[PDB]
Amino acid sequence: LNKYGRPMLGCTIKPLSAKNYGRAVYECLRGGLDFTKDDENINSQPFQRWRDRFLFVADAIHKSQAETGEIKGHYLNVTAPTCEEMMKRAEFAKELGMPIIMHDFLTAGFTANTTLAKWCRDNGVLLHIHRAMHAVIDRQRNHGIHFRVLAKCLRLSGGDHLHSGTVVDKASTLGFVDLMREDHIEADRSRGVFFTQDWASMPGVLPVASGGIHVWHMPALVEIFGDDSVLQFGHPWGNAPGATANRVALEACVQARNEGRDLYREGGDILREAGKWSPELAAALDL
Amino acid sequence: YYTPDYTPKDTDLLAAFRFSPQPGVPADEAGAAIAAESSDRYKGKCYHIEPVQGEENSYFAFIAYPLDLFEEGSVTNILTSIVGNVFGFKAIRSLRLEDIRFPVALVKTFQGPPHGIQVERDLLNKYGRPMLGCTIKPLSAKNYGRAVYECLRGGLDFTKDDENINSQPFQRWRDRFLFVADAIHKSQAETGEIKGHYLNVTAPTCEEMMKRAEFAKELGMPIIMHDFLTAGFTANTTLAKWCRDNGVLLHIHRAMHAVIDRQRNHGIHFRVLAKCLRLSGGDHLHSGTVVDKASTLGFVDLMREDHIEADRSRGVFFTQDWASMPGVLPVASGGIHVWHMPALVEIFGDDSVLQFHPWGNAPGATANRVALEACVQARNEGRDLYREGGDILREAGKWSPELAAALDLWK
Amino acid sequence: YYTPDYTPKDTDLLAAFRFSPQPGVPADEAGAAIAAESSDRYKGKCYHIEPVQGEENSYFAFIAYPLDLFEEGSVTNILTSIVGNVFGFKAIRSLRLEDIRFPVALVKTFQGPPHGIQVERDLLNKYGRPMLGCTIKPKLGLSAKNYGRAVYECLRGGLDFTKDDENINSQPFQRWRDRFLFVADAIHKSQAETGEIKGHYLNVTAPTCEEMMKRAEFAKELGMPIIMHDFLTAGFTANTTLAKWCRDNGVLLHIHRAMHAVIDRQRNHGIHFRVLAKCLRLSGGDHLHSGTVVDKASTLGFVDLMREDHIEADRSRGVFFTQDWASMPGVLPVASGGIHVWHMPALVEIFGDDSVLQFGHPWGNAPGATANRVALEACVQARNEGRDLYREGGDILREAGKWSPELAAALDLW
Amino acid sequence: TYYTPDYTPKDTDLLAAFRFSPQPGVPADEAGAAIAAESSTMDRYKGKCYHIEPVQGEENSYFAFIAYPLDLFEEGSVTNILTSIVGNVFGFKAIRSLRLEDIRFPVALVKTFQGPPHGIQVERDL
Amino acid sequence: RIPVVRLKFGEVAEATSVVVLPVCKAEEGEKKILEAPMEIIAGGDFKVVEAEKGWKRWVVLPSWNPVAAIGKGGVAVSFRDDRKVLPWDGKEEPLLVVADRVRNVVEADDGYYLVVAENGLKLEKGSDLKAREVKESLGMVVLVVRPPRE
Amino acid sequence: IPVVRLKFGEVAEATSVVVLPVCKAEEGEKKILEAPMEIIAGGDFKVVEAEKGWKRWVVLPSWNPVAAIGKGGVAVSFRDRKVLPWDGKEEPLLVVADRVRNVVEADDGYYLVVAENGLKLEKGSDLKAREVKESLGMVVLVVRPPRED
Amino acid sequence: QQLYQPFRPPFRSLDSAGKIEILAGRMALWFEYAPLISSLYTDGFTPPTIEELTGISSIEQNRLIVGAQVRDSILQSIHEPELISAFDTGGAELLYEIRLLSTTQRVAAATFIIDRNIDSKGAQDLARAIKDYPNRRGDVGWLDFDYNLPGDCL
Repeated sequence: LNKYGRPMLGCTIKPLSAKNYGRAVYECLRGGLDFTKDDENINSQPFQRWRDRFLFVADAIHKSQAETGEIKGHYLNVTAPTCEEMMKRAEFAKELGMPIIMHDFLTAGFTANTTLAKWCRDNGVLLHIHRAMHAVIDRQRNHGIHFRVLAKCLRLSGGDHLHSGTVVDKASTLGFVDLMREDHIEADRSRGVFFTQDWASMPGVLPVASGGIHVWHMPALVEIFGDDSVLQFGHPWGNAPGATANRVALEACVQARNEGRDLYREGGDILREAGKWSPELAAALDL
Repeated sequence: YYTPDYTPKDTDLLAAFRFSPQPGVPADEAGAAIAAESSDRYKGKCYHIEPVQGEENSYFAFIAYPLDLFEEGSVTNILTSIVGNVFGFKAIRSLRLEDIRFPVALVKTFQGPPHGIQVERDLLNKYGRPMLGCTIKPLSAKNYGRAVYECLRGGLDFTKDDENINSQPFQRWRDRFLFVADAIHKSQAETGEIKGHYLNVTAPTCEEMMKRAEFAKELGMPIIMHDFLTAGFTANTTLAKWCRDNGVLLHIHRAMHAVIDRQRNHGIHFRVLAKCLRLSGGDHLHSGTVVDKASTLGFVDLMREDHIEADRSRGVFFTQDWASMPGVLPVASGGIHVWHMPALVEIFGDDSVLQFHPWGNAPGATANRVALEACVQARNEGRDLYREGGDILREAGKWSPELAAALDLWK
Repeated sequence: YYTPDYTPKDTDLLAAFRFSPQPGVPADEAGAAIAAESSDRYKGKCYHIEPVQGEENSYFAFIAYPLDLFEEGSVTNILTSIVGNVFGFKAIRSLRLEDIRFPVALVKTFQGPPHGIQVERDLLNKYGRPMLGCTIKPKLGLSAKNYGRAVYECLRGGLDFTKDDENINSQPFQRWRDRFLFVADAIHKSQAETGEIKGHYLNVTAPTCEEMMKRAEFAKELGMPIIMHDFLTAGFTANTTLAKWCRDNGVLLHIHRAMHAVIDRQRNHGIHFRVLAKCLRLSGGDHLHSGTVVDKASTLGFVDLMREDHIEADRSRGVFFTQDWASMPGVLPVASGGIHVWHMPALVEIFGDDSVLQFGHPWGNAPGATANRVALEACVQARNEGRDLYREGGDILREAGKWSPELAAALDLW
Repeated sequence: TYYTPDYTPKDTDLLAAFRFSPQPGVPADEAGAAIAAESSTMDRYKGKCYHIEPVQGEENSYFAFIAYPLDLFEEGSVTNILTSIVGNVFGFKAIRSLRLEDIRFPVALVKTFQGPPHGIQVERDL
Repeated sequence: RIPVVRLKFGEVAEATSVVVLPVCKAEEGEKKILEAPMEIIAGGDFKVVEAEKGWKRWVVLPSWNPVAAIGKGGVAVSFRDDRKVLPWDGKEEPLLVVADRVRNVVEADDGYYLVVAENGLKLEKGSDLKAREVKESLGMVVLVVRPPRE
Repeated sequence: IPVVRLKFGEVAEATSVVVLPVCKAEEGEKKILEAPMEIIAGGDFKVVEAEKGWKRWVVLPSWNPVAAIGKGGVAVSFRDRKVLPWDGKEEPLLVVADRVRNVVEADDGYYLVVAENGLKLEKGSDLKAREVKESLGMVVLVVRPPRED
Repeated sequence: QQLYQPFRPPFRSLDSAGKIEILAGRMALWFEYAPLISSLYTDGFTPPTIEELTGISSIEQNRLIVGAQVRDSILQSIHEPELISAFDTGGAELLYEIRLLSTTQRVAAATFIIDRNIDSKGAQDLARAIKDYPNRRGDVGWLDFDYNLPGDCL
């Protein structure tokens, strides 16, 4: 996807007919974002059957990538009732040429998920997982499966992304972030890794932050998740202006980190606020 | 066995062995047993024996075979039947298969080389000169791809992939193929002459090999690499059939020949491997370098021309016909400098794939290429390259300071 | 290179070369040259060098390669990466690879033998004794009817396998489908009229992989328990493909060298056979020819490597690295070549109870057969009763038997 | 080019024996070379009227023994063979009457062919 | 230690360059080595040579680079058995030792120098000679030649 | 009959013992008729053994003609013959001759005979024209001094 | 087409078009002309447009940008220009991926990796420890450790 140094940036859609869907996602893309995300439960309900939505989102991605030069994408969803129909939708997503695809590993089972990952390997499309059930089996402290085991096994089966979630315990989250993206981790009770889990040169998986955040918390995230990450998230001007605002804000934060401006200390002031299209940023930032 | 009075029926199969007996077994019995170990009329008749020229306790044996006894159109069956376990004969010090004569009738049965010299040469429009190529010396996809772009746009015709680099945890064949297809498309668009990169299609299975070949087609690659000896002749012949079916140039790589033929007391001299390979299938073929150069030039002329006369001196034994089955292209297996460029052209004719620096990659590329030109050109005008080599490269003659910048590097 | 003050990580690959350099070459330089020209942190390491025991100019070199240089489960890749070109060297007078130390990793990735010893030993309802198999001496010129006749004869005598010959795979005097159909009718008629599960090896060393699959498909449909394939002559690629297929469908898989003598014939070059044996236990196979015994040390060595699940180094017999196998099943060895019955006590001791015997005929085929099918009980019965064999074998074999079974006269021949 | 009564054919050549009669007013070698070269079209790829013989019979009847280079014919067909041999040579007008008598296939062009499916012996056994 | 290049069978096929050295033997002793002609005058065309002194025994050696480098002061010493002369292991074969009397002074600690031993003639490490304060030697061993075998 | 510079390692195919007894041209046929024919490298020491002792010993690197000779090997110094001293003198010479091939059979092949003073090399055809079917030695190679430039 | 509506910034006396001429032959010091490319796409260019014209993969472009950034942050911080010179002689792996927030951490890691000369992931090798301060919010063992020298803080 020809994107280096900086993290990748993800838009969500507030809600629709399929024409509305295409115009809206084309706006929130051309504004200068990397990825867009379908909602958590939009696969085949009788508004947007897969074929019409897929076609239109693909056309929008084409138009936007063309008229902006850079490369972009949408997390198309394929969580399907049966398996062979999941494969139908995957094939169709490939025909148009979209490079990324969603899934819901728990609610669709590790079996079909592994099949999808293996199929991806052959068809070269970046698979992007999405928890969508985790909270049923982790949140209770004294019972269930701690999420880091799910993360480990998921990187063991398939997935080029993972909705780790927001950060503002955080020690455990940062720990298992290191547990999935690296390739050798020393045991550390404090960080929450118990065993020196080796990884034998198996590739990593970008952790993804999602929900409950906004541009005002931009620095900390860039500070916490480093560079290799997928940061993701109405605006008082519309979708495109707020989109470009997010882009330029993240860009300024990267510039400042490289410049060695202490983000955690200066996070409230590093903002552009003048110059680099702060008009498009609007410095809206009302509390 | 051992009837040393026999005229080989011109449609029989012939074999020329070189062996050394044990202290007490006569040479004639040795040849008899050798021919017999192939098996009525279905017995190899040891039609001739003689001693070698000068050495002690080592003799040439000349065996005949009925052609029908062999498979209608295989190489692996030929090898199984001809060299199955004769070597395991416990009553022989050592031996080494030195050549095989295939009758014209047996040659007809194979597909042969997929495309061949003239068909290939036409597909690339590269006439009246050898075809140059370097091996991209290393990394992940993007670096490799832009590197191919650099070292290819610089006028090189072919770029080679390293032999041990086929698929790995840190290098997935899908990615190599995608990026190199991109780079080749861009470079061929910019320059115009059809450019080419080898692509190592070597697979743990056969279905995997076919899948990779299918992908390498879909991208639009013209040429693909494939080891033969380690990957065995069966897979190789199948790949050859598929190449003819899909119009792709197939490029071979010895990659284990040095375990068989390095020494001259066991193994099979590379002549028989070359003949067998031409039979099964393959366009290009690694054939070492030249700095015994007579033997190398010999079997090069063998695997290329369509009618080779016997010459013990050059290193051939039987007048081997071809029935206009096409030829293959030998390859100068690296280990050379621009300084050795002219002498190569002197011997490897116009039809040869030559292979191979500061100031970055692409300047080295164009330097090598312009070195190739004005040498083939000079010989076209009429010189003795062996005597004028340093002068044909007197300087960057009518050229920018890059090939000159690499000439003085000869120290 | 050449950092001998070092140890290999327990999931690296190791190789044991035995070499001899040119005049005026220091051993360490040569070893480091091997390690280098055989392959940042991806370089090989010539982590050990020593000279041979007793003999002149010839050193063992232990070189440790990093795991990440290897395709996940590809014998052919392993080979073409290790022994690709290192033999094509100038300073090295001679070079011979004699062992490989496949680690735990990259072993759990191979398909392995398609059935292993235990499973097939269950399939073919035979136990205790080693399997018995004779070949078909009337190699060539044989008619189709004659082939079916002869094989039914050689089976009903009480044989377990009728090894089809090697050079015969398809000819203008014999066509695969024809011989397949006929030997199949024969084995059916035999099995039905003797009360045992018997099988006949069939050659599918086809020219092109497609025909190999086609003939294997037929060999299955007709109903067959085993087929034969020759790896070195058809290359590890085709072999692994056939092994995968044989794991798909319920068929055994018998291998047979038919080339090895070109690679291992002398004690200074080529690849010693135990490396091929290891690689072949990885790729695919159940039965594998392993010469004879009338040097036994190396033979027992590369037998154990093909039949067991844990071995220690034991430089004596000819192994150089303790090689684990992670319960990957072991393959069955085949003692084949120039074998009169006079050896029954020897083999049944050397190759243990668990192997297979091949036999390359007083007054026919059924008589010689049933004769041969003695001391596979009688001598085995003696052993399980407690009897010197390697130095008392002649006593039991019809000198303590004296049995009207035709093996009496057959034995009196020699 | 024309009737070449010394081209004793190499083994690998293919051979054809025609039986014909010429239009009035044309000598032998003319008609023979016409027959040969007609089925043709370097001159390496032309037939040669390597033999002409008057039928030792009634009258105006001649055997023409012609060679053919192997390269002209396909690797596995009899259709290309028939098209090459009897393609349009009968359509010629300088021949009062022509009849293709016999063909000889060199073993080189027979090894590749798939022959009968089972032949005599295998079929009797079945 | 000592550079050892072994002469091999079949090496007679095509030597492009070859050099000549006088021959002295263990039995002949140190006196013979002093007696041997040091300067071999090269008036050679493809090799023509004359010696300052007449010498009965001559060995023809290939132009291996260490042997070629010596030029004047080059001698070959024949030893019946390798083990006695070699500080290290031997295979019980005749030994040919090439020595340069020009560098006889012991300056190379690792260099091997031919010296007169009580038993006969021996090759000694320079450091060892320095420990005994032996400033000079018969010749400095340049190469050890081993016989062709099967 | 090649003319070769004494040059090191031009062809890389091997390195071993060969020897020829040397004669001067001024000496004449008598020296050639007396030089030792059989020079046998052996034992393991490889010190060469001659059936008889010879004063001057030169070796000719084992190029193919030299290796071919075997018995009858001889080397002949030849010295020039300048009209003008300032004009550069021709180099000293040496002739590798096979005395075993004394008989004159090849017209192209040069053969060693005797000049009025010293020895001479004459074409086989010329010798046959002069009716001499015999010569001392057959020349198998020509000389040229080690040139580093 | 040719929008680049996202972020756009709004040798000091060069032209506009032929700026890339300073980059085909790279006649300047390695890590000073990266802000030149910064100002080049300040007018609204993108590395995808610069690859096929200059011959610098986007990875190398960002490498040069951050390397110029580090050389600038260290030029205004410490004496011994050899450190900066230790960068001008190539070898930018020692400086990449500045996670160390402030400048004191920057100079500390810089001089330490110059002292020990560990390229090939050595930068992150030290960073993963230096940013892991020896207090970790009041752990056990902050009383006998340094915090500014990586040798005593690793």
